[PDB]
This record gives sequence, structure tokens and C-alpha cells, in this order.
Amino acid sequence: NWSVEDIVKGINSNNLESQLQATQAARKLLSREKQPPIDNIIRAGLIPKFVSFLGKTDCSPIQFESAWALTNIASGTSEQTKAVVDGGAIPAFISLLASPHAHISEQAVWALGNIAGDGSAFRDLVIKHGAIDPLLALLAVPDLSTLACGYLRNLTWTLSNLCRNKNPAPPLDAVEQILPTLVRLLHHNDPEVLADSCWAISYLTDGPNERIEMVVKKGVVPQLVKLLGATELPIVTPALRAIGNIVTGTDEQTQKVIDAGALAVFPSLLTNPKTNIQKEATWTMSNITAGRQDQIQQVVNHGLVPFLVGVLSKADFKTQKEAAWAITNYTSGGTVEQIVYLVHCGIIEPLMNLLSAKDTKIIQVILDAISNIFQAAEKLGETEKLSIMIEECGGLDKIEALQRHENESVYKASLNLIEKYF
Amino acid sequence: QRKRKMSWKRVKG
Repeated sequence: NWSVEDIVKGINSNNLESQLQATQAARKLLSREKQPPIDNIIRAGLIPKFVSFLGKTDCSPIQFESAWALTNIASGTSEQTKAVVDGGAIPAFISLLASPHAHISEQAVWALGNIAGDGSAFRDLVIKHGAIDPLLALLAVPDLSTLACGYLRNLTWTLSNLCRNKNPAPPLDAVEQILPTLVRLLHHNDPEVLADSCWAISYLTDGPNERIEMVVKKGVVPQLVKLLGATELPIVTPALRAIGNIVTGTDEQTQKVIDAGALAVFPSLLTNPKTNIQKEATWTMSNITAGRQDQIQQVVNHGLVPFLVGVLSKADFKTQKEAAWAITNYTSGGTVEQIVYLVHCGIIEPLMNLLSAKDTKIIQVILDAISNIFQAAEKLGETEKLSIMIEECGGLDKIEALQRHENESVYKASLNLIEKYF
Repeated sequence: QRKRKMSWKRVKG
């Protein structure tokens, strides 16, 4: 590798071929794995020179080398990305999207993905410079399979970064412009394209219900459910995130997920060996049991109540916390018959065992659930049977001890339970 | 009942 001093000497030479050789040397330096000297290159003042080289249409090699060098600077910290933006790189890269050389257009796609991925402000600035139309034009072919794999993967990833980040979410008109192409990519047979398409959809459904509706109206829920069942963990993870986001919306949006058959995948998801999959599947279940009584009934019909008993009994604690929410939501909105069924499946003992958790929030959630189950027992006149159940498995000990607990909501609801049923 | 709502850069080697 060259030294930064020699790269500077070559780039300042006013000899195009000397500049090309030095820019290639900079590219190779910035491509090394262990601590590339990004800050040294920035401090040397080379970014504006690299940006000017992006416009040298007669010398496509120096366009490519400078695009690659700038890509790897913009891959770093926000301050390093800002240095690239401050050098004028955004409109220069957008102009390169139209290059007749595929490897150069691809490098501009990559660089814009790094810039837009930095945060909402740079994302929106890339959009304001007009990046979306030429990016989408590169995908305006009747069959995506005619494009090179790596080219298509890079385009999908950059589009996904234009969809990500919040405060603010991406402009509504930009999302509307991107979504039809994103839906095509979501049906494309390549695992990396599918993964990044799912991530993009997961970003667009992470927000207010109006944003969820824009996505659900494009008809993607059945494809998301298909990808929910994929064998590749990098696909299941964003597919599950998107499905989980969608069921945080309206009852009607939640129903599209149920109608598409998503619940049939959850015996596997709720026992998945990856902790984060179990956690986010249980989170998704908790928002489905926050739904209508007919939606709770679909959870019952799919045999998922025993699986909720399972995760409550034994899982990572964060998963158990989501399971507690699923139970409290279920008992808050369920019929008496649905709550009777939950007790019959064995919920009481794992519920009580979690009252030993040194976590104030899960205790409040569990005490709420117990209260909800007692209210169902009152309508059946069987609160005595439930009190014996709670005592037999060691639950009265822990409720009683929770009267002497610090947090106010805890001992309040705790004392209430004992006065009225014990 | 409560609904509960919830790299980005690549180096070219």
C-alpha cells in the first residue's frame, strides 16, 4: 500500500494518469480490513478531489476508483459520512447512476446506500437530490432475473436504506414511489434480495397505522407469511418483524395476517432455537391476543395456547415477559370460555412462578392477568376453586409477600387480591 | 388490551 503522503502527491499532480494511479492506491488503502486510515484521508483534503473525479466521463477508471474510495469513507461514522456529503458527493453519485458502465452505476448505488443509511437527514437529502427516479429506472425491466445477482442485491439494499429510520419516517410520496418496485423484489427468488426486501417492508410498517396501511394495501401479507416459513434465518427474521409490526395496527390489519395463514407457522416460531425469533414471535402473539374475541379464538383454534404456556414456563426472560403480556391481553379481552380454556391448559403455575422475577413491570402485568382471571371466575361462581389452585402451586405465598413490595401498584393490587379472594 | 409497538452501512472489500 502507498502512504497517504504519496497519494496526496499523486492526486495533486494535475496529471490524470498519475491521479488515477493514486486514486486506485487510495481505494486499496481504504479497502484493507484492519483500521483503514479514513480520518487521515479526510484530513489530507482528498474528498473534494475524489468528488471531482466522479465527473470525468472520459476516464471511467478514475470514476470507478474514486466512487469506491468514497463508498468506503461513507461506510464509516456519521462524521466521516458527513465529510463525503460536504464534498458535494450526492449529486455527483446520482449523475453516475446513468453510467453506461454497470460496475460504475453499481458503485454509485452502493455509495448512496451508505449515505442514506447514515440517518433520516441524509436519507431525506438523497431523496431531495432526486435519487429515487434513476434508482428505480435501473430496475425497470420486465423480469428481474435478467439482472446480475450482485447488482440487484446492491440496489435492493440501497432501496431498503431509503425506507429506514424514523423521526421522521421517509416522505410519504417517496414511500409510494418505491413500494411497487419493493413488492417485485419481495417476490424475487434470491435469498439476499428477499432478506433486504423484508427489512425494507419491516421499516415501512414500523410506525403509525397509516404507514402500515400503505403496505398492507399493496397485498404483500401473503408473501410475508410465505417468507415467515423460509428455512433461511436471515429471511425469517425481517419477515417476522414485518408481520409483528403489522399486527400492532388496527383489528382489520391484524386480520389480514390471520387470513393469510400466519398462525400456522407459530408452533415452530414459538419453539425456535434462536432466542430473538422466540421473543419476537411471542411479542407478535401478544399483539394478536390484544385483538378481537374472534382473533383470540383463532389463536385457540391453531393450538397456540399450549405454546404460550410453554414459553411462559421456560424461555429467555425477555421472551417470558412477552408471554406475560400475551396472557394479560388474552385475559383482558377474552370471553369467559376462552379464559376457562387458558386455565385448563395450565397457565396458573407458570404465571405464579414468574412472580419471583426481580422486574417490577412483569409483576404488574402478571397481577393484572390474575385479576382478569378472577373476574372470569366470579361470573362462574368458581373463585374458590381458583384460589385453591393458586395456593396449591405456591402462588399465595408470593402474592402475600408482594404486599410488602416497594412499588405502589404491586402491593396495591397484591393486597386487593388477598382481601377479596384469600 | 394494549397493542405494543416496537448493518446500515457496507464497506466494499
